[PDB]
Amino acid sequence: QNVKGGYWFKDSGLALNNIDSTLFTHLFCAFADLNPQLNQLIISPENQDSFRQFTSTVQRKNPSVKTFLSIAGGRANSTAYGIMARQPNSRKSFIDSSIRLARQLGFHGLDLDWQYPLSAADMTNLGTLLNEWRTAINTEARNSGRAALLLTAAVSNSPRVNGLNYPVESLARNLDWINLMAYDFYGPNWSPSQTNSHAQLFDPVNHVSGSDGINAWIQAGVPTKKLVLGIPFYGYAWRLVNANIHGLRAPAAGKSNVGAVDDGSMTYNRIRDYIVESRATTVYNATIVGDYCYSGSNWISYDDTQTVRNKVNYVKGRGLLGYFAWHVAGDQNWGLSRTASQTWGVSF
Repeated sequence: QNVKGGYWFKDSGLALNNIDSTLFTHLFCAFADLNPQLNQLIISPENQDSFRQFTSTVQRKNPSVKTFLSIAGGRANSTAYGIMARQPNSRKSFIDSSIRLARQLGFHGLDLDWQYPLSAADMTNLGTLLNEWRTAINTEARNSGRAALLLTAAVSNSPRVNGLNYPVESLARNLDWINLMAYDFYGPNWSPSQTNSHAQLFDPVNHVSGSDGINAWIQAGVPTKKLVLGIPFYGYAWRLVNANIHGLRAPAAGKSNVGAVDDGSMTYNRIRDYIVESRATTVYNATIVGDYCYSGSNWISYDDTQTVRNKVNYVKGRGLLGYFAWHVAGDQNWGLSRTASQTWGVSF
């Protein structure tokens, strides 16, 4: 089966019951947390009510949709995961609790979003963790007579992150697939001084792109059929230094106040509304395969219809397993989700 994936989190402002699960094959419920005292996977009090109903609810609209419980994510404490992965006993309690929790709540899979291991030792220990996790998943399948839980991971665009190499052999051998985070290449909180496409499929300038990421993962020895390309339903707004200079790599002064206070981020839906209200000029850049818009001193990078269509055709043509969206609530009336699904077409 090909993957048409979508991530959801409670604080996204889309009600669980309003996720259009007909546009996806796999939905990822984000995020379960690590209890550092127990070294067990848990669900926070705030997430409890929705996470327990996640699978049954989304399956009402589409009984064939499969669900993942996603783990950790961008706001998690990476040191807690490093500690957990350090020892056989803490790995075992994490592994066992994750499998129990997935089964208890009806999830068909577990998705590790550790962002990111902090040292080479942590990367090595991640490799060991996945070895043991796979064995335990296979054993539970055998013992219960049930189909094995799926195991995936959301990973950096390239297999080298923060100067550290992923345990690529372990990822390739143990995971059903990897979710490539082909976005956040640039953003006001890490690259404030110039505009850039945060998810560009191509990059002739610096080779920071989704295609270059795919290529790096392939060169590292992960098979093409285990790659799923991430697509963002959001973007970032920069403040331009000079409103007249508004292409890629235009001088900037950090986040624009049209975006979120903390990081300048905006959902695709919010960007679409902004384009209408400000009469912003929009650009599809065919070289990079990405969109941006500008109005006055405000400049926003995002993926619109043509970019989503072209990305999906590109990865389909290349023999990747599929795509996923971060995150479903960011879409405008399921526009990009439908574009992606229908562009892919038949999902097997």
